[PDB]
Amino acid sequence: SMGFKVKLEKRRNAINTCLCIGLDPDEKDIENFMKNEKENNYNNIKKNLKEKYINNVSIKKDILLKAPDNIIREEKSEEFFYFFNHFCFYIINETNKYALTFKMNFAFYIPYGSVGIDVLKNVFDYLYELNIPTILDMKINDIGNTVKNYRKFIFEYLKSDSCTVNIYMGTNMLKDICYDEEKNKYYSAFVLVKTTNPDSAIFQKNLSLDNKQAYVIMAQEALNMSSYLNLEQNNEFIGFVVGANSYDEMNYIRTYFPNCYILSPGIGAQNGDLHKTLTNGYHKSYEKILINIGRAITKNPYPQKAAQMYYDQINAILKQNM
Amino acid sequence: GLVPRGSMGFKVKLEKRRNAINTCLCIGLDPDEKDIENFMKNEKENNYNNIKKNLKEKYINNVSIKKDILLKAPDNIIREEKSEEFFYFFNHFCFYIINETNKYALTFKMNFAFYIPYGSVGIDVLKNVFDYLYELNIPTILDMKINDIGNTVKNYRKFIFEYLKSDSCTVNIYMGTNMLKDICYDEEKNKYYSAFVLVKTTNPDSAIFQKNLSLDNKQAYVIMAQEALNMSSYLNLEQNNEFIGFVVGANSYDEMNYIRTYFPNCYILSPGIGAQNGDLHKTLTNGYHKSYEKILINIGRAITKNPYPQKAAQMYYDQINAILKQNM
Ligand SMILES: Nc1c(F)c(=O)[nH]c(=O)n1[C@@H]1O[C@H](COP(=O)(O)O)[C@@H](O)[C@H]1O
Ligand SMILES: Nc1c(F)c(=O)[nH]c(=O)n1[C@@H]1O[C@H](COP(=O)(O)O)[C@@H](O)[C@H]1O
Repeated sequence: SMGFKVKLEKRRNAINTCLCIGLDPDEKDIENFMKNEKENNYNNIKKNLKEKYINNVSIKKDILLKAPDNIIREEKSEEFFYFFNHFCFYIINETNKYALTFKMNFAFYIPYGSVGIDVLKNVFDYLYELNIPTILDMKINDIGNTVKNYRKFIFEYLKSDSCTVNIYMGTNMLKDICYDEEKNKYYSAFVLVKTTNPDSAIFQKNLSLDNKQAYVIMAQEALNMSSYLNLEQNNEFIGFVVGANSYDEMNYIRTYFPNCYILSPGIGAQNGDLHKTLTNGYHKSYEKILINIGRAITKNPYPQKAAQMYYDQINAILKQNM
Repeated sequence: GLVPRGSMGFKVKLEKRRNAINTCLCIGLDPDEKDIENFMKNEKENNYNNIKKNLKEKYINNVSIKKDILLKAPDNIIREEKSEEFFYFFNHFCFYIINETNKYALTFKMNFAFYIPYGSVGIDVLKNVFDYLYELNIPTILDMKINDIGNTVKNYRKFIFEYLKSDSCTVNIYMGTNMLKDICYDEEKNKYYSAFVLVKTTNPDSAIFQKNLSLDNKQAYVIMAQEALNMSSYLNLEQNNEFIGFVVGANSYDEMNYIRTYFPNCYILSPGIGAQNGDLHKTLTNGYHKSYEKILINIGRAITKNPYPQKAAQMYYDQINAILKQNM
């Protein structure tokens, strides 16, 4: 209805942050949650069961509402599903008051087969009920006919607000990701521009055209396609993934595309510098500089307090910049 | 001298299959919603001829997910298992294509995008398709074009190579070539795996980055091919009977010629024949290698949307083989 641009602006006004909470639970995370709950009389699962919107998830809700001691003896084949989903609900419940957006990386939800995709659907359902803007980090790329399937999965099935896209194959893929001609629907995406892996320079900086590094060429082509699609008129956008640890490029991108939406992962687990990243990418509409924090919250044993201190530190830095 | 099904590296598996059936046809299995619905319609209209044939195949008993449902009478599904109907007809469409066409296929390539848009149900189908192909011992590619940082991509490695037991996958290395360390190698288990990295793709605007970007008069696609091979060497893949090869579009005749000229012994996967209208003669000629498992020609919709996929697959197999014989 409102469109992602508007969702972001309105939630920014309500919670006054640009923290994007990453929800990438790994097998160890799920196993640790199960073990801790088991040894703590399921105190967090019990809290989960008291939240109202658990009642609105799509898949196997009745299983999720069962008492953990009954799951383990009467629905044991659903034990992994139940604890994985409950870990996600627990992180969301503990941290959502500090989050402008949640980003879920698809890779974490696929490796067990179908079960994690049901979890992923329920996570999207839950965030939707909470009116929290969402990003599916799936780095999708293919030819037009094929990518329409991702459009359906991400924007119709999950009802995500946005996704990440790798446009190395070409930009025209965005016509079949960010736009549905038959339905007249428009969607938002962040394209990979400068990534956090240690060898990201190999293609992103070392290749060039004219006198511009590849990452600039790619940012500019993504913006040309946004214009072509008239996304911003429809309250949607194509934005950029720029690594936290990539200060020069962040500085360059914010200077040269002054009003672009940036998503910046790499603080916490990957050691990026929060002050420098937020200052180089700063915009007064700070929804345009999403600071993603995943593992530094999810692998923190006190995730509410972890999210709070990122929120508070972001706030202090936002204030310094103005 | 004999190695059992599943106990050899992908280089050896491809080589043996290529010796067996003498082709480089790669059949693509990309079932769309219309395909599944049309299969269900056609089977309902013909008393489920093809499903009953799937049900007599021995290896259907060896698939992992919901065998109880898959092995039911189709009229029982429709009347008593309404919520499993889509799963059943989707999975049976895939088994039908496999059953009708496998004798002509050097490899099957499944594009992950077609298996995700309904949520979990298609991933169960996909897992059964991979289990089925593993039992048939047909070489497999999962076309997922994966890319992420190392910690995250490990999860795709587990899905593709442990859960699906795929032989290979497609990979976009624009983020960096170091992700390959976490895709083609598992340091915990000391296992090696094969992949095809995107080099030149078939989309109409593929030149915009792959050709326009360059370093010192070498275009991006050449740099990216070299970097991938550099990483294959470092990882010792070919000494472990695995490889990193290249996706080069059927319609990219000059780039195919360049790649085969400059990397004489590389493995090439080439989509774009059939529905995308690539030139098969030109593609095969420019990509030719006498070990023709090194020039896989993928055909998807031209087979899977034909009402007689066995005959369509035979026609492409025969056309390819005729062009292979011309080269020699
Ligand atoms: N999409 C990403 C990029 F393009 C990138 O350049 N670097 C990234 O880390 N991510 C993702 O951002 C998240 C980083 O999570 P955390 O380190 O735990 O805080 C993971 O989902 C990564 O896969
Ligand atoms: N992986 C691909 C590439 F890198 C590429 O450059 N072009 C492609 O078509 N594919 C895939 O190859 C198949 C083409 O299928 P068919 O057209 O029905 O014969 C689909 O899965 C495509 O997504």
